[PDB]
Amino acid sequence: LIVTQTMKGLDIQKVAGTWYSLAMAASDISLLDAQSAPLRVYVEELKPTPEGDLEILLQKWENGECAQKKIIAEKTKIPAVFKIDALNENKVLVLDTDYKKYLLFCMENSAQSLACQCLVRTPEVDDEALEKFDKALKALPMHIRLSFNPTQLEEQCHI
Amino acid sequence: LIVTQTMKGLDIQKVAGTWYSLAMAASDISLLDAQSAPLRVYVEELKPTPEGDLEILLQKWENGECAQKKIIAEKTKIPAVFKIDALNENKVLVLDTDYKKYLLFCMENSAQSLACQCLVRTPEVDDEALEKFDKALKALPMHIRLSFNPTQLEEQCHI
Ligand SMILES: CCCCNc1ccc(C(=O)OCCN(C)C)cc1
Ligand SMILES: CCCCNc1ccc(C(=O)OCCN(C)C)cc1
Repeated sequence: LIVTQTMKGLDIQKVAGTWYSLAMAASDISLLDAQSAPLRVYVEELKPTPEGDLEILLQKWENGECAQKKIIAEKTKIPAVFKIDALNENKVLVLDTDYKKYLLFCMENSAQSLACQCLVRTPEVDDEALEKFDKALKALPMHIRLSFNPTQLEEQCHI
Repeated sequence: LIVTQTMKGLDIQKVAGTWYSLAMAASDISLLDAQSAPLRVYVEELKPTPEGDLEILLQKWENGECAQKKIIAEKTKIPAVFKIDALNENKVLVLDTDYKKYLLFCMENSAQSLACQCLVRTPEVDDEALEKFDKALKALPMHIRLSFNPTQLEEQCHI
């Protein structure tokens, strides 16, 4: 209920597969500043379950190393909106996707912390996907933005 | 010779005084990511010498603490262009300023490392100064952008 762009007509099954975290942004610098910042997460693959939950594979820098992680985001009554079981509840929103090239999502908590990423299908700089991302962000109050080049995208934890 | 926007008609004497580093961007993430990143520098005051050199007072996080620093940027034959005596030579460029509200500058080295800041006169979020900054940046290949809120701007090293 900060983010108010969601994608109409979302077919979750078609976001399945390989993704690249091409750009990220967050509402506070410390959500992304360091390599082990809480929301510095690199997406690897999306696996929707037949029941419509979303399994997420990614990487994080945690213990001085690049570690694998698996998250499950459970479906809500809103197709573009999912829920992650954390200590405090955390909504995931799909803002926009064309399935075959890019996907924009944000994660936020119910009571002013927010992070969004531009996911792309391949290790290339997609200018217009980043345009769509920047348009979606201009509303939101972001204070850090990160972008990765094709070299880093082919590296674990984008080193 | 990456940055090709400079300000025509620059009167260096009139940038004198109090500035706030409202936003920064850099060509590589590690130039700004951590609190002690090499180019995470917060500008405090500009002091042009009568001879047209530029003294710069600022703060940096260095030794686990917010430390004062003084730099002098020496004039060149180009009024919007200055030079800092480092190990390797480092050009400072004034892209644009209206003297009384904002100033945009970049620093770069002669052989693909680059950082730019939006300096403002007061601890307020100046939307159009940030617009001008974002327009100036769209050309350049930046990969990290940081923005500070009025609270942090009134704090040493923007904590
Ligand atoms: C279309 C859905 C893409 C969403 N991908 C996501 C990626 C990461 C997260 C997420 O919550 O990661 C941060 C928590 N880590 C540190 C345990 C949540 C969703
Ligand atoms: C209009 C001129 C404003 C320029 N202000 C500047 C601020 C900082 C620097 C600069 O070089 O700072 C980084 C080097 N530190 C870590 C020793 C260079 C110029």
